[PDB]
Amino acid sequence: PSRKAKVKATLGEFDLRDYRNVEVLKRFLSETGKILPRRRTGLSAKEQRILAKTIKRARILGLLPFTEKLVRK
Amino acid sequence: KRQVASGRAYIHASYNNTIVTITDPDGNPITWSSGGVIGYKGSRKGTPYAAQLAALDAAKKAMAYGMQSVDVIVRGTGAGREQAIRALQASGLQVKSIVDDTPVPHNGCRPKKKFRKAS
Amino acid sequence: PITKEEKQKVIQEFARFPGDTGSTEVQVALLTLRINRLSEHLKVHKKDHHSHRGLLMMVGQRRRLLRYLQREDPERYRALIEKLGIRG
Amino acid sequence: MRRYEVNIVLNPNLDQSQLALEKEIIQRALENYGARVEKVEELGLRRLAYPIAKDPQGYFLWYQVEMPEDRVNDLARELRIRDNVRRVMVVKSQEPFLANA
RNA sequence: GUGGGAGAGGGUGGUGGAAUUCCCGGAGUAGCGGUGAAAUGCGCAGAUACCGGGAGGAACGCCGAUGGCGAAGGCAGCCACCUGGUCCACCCGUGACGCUGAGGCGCGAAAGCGUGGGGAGCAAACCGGAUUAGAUACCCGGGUAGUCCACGCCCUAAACGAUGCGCGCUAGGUCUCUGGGUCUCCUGGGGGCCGAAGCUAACGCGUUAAGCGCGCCGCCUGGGGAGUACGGCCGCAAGGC
Ligand SMILES: [K+]
Ligand SMILES: [K+]
Ligand SMILES: [Mg+2]
Ligand SMILES: [Mg+2]
Ligand SMILES: [Mg+2]
Ligand SMILES: [Mg+2]
Ligand SMILES: [Mg+2]
Ligand SMILES: [Mg+2]
Ligand SMILES: [Mg+2]
Ligand SMILES: [Mg+2]
Ligand SMILES: [Mg+2]
Ligand SMILES: [Mg+2]
Ligand SMILES: [Mg+2]
Ligand SMILES: [Mg+2]
Ligand SMILES: [Mg+2]
Ligand SMILES: [Mg+2]
Ligand SMILES: [Mg+2]
Ligand SMILES: [Mg+2]
Ligand SMILES: [Mg+2]
Ligand SMILES: [Mg+2]
Ligand SMILES: [Mg+2]
Ligand SMILES: [Mg+2]
Ligand SMILES: [Mg+2]
Ligand SMILES: [Mg+2]
Ligand SMILES: [Mg+2]
Ligand SMILES: [Mg+2]
Ligand SMILES: [Mg+2]
Ligand SMILES: [Mg+2]
Ligand SMILES: [Mg+2]
Ligand SMILES: [Mg+2]
Ligand SMILES: [Mg+2]
Repeated sequence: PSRKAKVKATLGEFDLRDYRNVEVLKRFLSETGKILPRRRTGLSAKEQRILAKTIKRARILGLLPFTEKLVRK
Repeated sequence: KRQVASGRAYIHASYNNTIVTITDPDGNPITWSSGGVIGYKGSRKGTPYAAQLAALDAAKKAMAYGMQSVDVIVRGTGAGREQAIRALQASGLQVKSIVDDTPVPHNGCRPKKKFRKAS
Repeated sequence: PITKEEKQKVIQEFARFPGDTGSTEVQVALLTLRINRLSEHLKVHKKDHHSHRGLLMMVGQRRRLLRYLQREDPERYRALIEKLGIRG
Repeated sequence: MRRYEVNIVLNPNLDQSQLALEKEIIQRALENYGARVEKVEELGLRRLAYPIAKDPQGYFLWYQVEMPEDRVNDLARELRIRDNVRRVMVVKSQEPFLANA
């Protein structure tokens, strides 16, 4: 499921290798701090593989969440 | 002997029991309740009905302190989690927000054989 | 590691003539460079076996090339050995 | 001589004098390890996704330098000696890899 | 050789967050835990549940796959350094320098051994609670070696694709990872599935052969006795060949 929208088609042309950019990268994380799978991100093998790295980088810098609390329920 | 009137409700639900801690906005416990606080003893503590009784008991104990609105935090998977939520829904308390905080490791520690085939 | 200028230096050093890249002398020279550097890396880091395999392979290659060289031209072989200080 | 990016996070509660002191120490230690500074970006204090050292926010610097490899780790270690310094991340530079082209 | 690429390939040093345990403090009180049901156990010397701080060890959630790398064993947080292999493009250099490989040498999961550290969680043995006709077990509560690190041994395995290595030749289709190009597609390298010819006792295999051939190595010759005895070599021992 979850075919409603994809993250790659949502935004424009952006650098995947830039870990300092929160606004772009936040879109690739889920409701929780988790990194969205391929079907959600719309990325490719290599792209996704790079995104993971730069996201983890940003996480170390305190820019991105490692995890979050889930609301609603 | 406080008069808080706004606070937090922590539901901790395992398959063996359901225990509810109601606290002030800083997280310090005011009252608490469990399957065993109510008359139940054995496996019957892990029951949804028992969770309803626990939630209601904790809630009335809280309203005795003058509690009105709470923020609910849920930890653990088990029967009676959603029934505790459902009881707190209208206990007379107003549930503001519900949140699942259930703690999960990044694969730190080796689980017991019962919980294995994982890490 | 090995930069471009070092490699070029030794290549132009051991060449049989200007323009020569892949003649036996140059190959033995390069292999000697890498072998020496790798052995230095393995004096420390004694626990790294996967690189040591690489070393074995390089040495084997060098030995085969030299064996071929002495089979063909003994003079160039004596020269190459005296120059690189291999075998003794 | 390789091109690296130095990331530094400081205490957001720092006044001007102590902050100027910290940046002075950073510059000094940078040049002491033989790093020429190609460029610098001061992003100021920003919000953190999780509290670092009990603080909800932090002061972000950025540097792009060219330095000898052998000294790199030491440089990082040096920057960690300061108490006011929170995070230091030294990253090898890379050509930007885009998407939707 | 030149230019370019992907990667959990290896070694050293750093560093991050989640969680568990213990300790300190706050708030709070009658149970918690656990099972099919229970009991042991822990808790008024204040536990469980909740908040804040500290200490310490081990493993890295999402990404993550039907994926990648490595000769195999095997390799997964992030950062840097040191280092091995490999692929493509150019068609530049050498000019058969090739293949295989008894013995030797090296590497070799887990368990195990030696000396010294470390020890959160887990846990052979063990100590208990249950279940049972019994229960030296399955289930529950504890728990030592060990699991972790350094150095040195040990040499095994369903060490498995149960398929030795290299080269040439013999329809395609479909999905996939990674290069290049006149980039819907074509052309290399790798991983999968269905299938031509053919092979096979069958199942199946089928350009990643188990097909057609060539070279070199290892191995088999009914079952039990038995991987036993004896001898030899290796090992501190267990034991291995
Ligand atoms: K075998
Ligand atoms: K002996
Ligand atoms: Mg129970
Ligand atoms: Mg495009
Ligand atoms: Mg690696
Ligand atoms: Mg306490
Ligand atoms: Mg008392
Ligand atoms: Mg300790
Ligand atoms: Mg391979
Ligand atoms: Mg395997
Ligand atoms: Mg390389
Ligand atoms: Mg030519
Ligand atoms: Mg010629
Ligand atoms: Mg051979
Ligand atoms: Mg071993
Ligand atoms: Mg071991
Ligand atoms: Mg030992
Ligand atoms: Mg047990
Ligand atoms: Mg235990
Ligand atoms: Mg002992
Ligand atoms: Mg297998
Ligand atoms: Mg195919
Ligand atoms: Mg193929
Ligand atoms: Mg292919
Ligand atoms: Mg047929
Ligand atoms: Mg087939
Ligand atoms: Mg017989
Ligand atoms: Mg017989
Ligand atoms: Mg037998
Ligand atoms: Mg045996
Ligand atoms: Mg055997």
